[PDB]
Amino acid sequence: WLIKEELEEMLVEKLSDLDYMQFIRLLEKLLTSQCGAAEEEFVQRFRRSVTLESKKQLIEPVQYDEQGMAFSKSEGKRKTAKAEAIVYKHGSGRIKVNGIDYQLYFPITQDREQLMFPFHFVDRLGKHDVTCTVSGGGRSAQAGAIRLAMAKALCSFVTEDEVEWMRQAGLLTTDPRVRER
Amino acid sequence: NQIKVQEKYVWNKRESTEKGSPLGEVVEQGITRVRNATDAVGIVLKELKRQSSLGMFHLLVAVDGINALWGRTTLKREDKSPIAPEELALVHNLRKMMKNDWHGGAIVSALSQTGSLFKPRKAYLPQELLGKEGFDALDPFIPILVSNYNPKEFESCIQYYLENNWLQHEKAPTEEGKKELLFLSNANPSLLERHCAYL
Ligand SMILES: Nc1nc2c(ncn2[C@@H]2O[C@H](COP(=O)(O)OP(=O)(O)O)[C@@H](O)[C@H]2O)c(=O)[nH]1
Repeated sequence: WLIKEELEEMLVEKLSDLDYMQFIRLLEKLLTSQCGAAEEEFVQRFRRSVTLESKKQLIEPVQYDEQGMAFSKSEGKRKTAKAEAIVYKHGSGRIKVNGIDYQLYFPITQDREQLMFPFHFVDRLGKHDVTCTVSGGGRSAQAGAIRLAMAKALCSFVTEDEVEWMRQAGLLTTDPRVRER
Repeated sequence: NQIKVQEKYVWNKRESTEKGSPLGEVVEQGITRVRNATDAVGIVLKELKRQSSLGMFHLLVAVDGINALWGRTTLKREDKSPIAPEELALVHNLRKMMKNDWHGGAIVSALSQTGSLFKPRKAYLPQELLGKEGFDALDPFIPILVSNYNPKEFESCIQYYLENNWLQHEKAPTEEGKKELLFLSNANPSLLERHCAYL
């Protein structure tokens, strides 16, 4: 709804709280009735836009390799670890970390669960191939960076609703917590 | 009792094994007096490599973690100096069995980085684990690759564990749990067994 101060600006007249409330009540009553054309553009005169839609994750464009296979590349960062992942549209669930199989690059089960989290959240385990390169940081930081990179690359092959579900699950947000001086 | 020695072996001035005695006696002398245990092992090998050539019996030499023989040891002298594998009689006599200078049997071996000395965790190929000396010793040889479970083997192993009621989590018998186990183990038998152990 149009806030009091900008209503004053539109009217070029100072007005109180109670008369603003009365005007808003009348506008709501007009909305409740079967408003026709002139009515709802009249109301739209007094309704601003909430341009804070945070569903603005940038879907990476789909690229094609020389073999004609579709894929998407993305980046991620966790502490000092930085990862870049390529997710293929079709695959058998093979993840290659620095040219090494993920169960060999990540002996600890926690990191493997972190690498699971993105694909499992959207029910496509075993349906994609991942080729990622990670550098810097430690075991957990590298695992988190790779998770973020794979989620951001996997956003391309899922629906917008699934992208939003991943966003609400925290799979597409960079973790800003780092060591403090 | 069927296998018999062809030489007089002298354990000490008082005790000796005469020619024609059963091999078990030698084994007993190694089991009763540990002082002559290592000497008793080599004799056995010396006999088994020889008699098998005559055709008395078929011999199998199954050495697991064979890469230890031509590597390094973590055993020290009293002067804190390193000891080479060839300076051990037990290791020295077992190398003679790996050479293909005898017939009437087969030599089967398996590599292992688990428990290996001075090897990185991800080294599994023959040359990397054996070393130049080990490869030269075993060469020529037939390598056989052992890989992770294929989908059929993975499904059958999980069905075996389920038939033994070894997966107690309610989501394990379902399909989503099977996908999660497959991903977490990547079909590796050992990782799958360890994960299923505590579920
Ligand atoms: N106590 C004892 N051990 C023996 C005797 N003969 C052979 N051995 C052991 O059995 C093993 C047989 O290996 P061998 O053919 O003799 O090779 P070599 O050590 O270089 O001479 C030897 O390494 C000895 O340790 C013996 O007459 N008395």
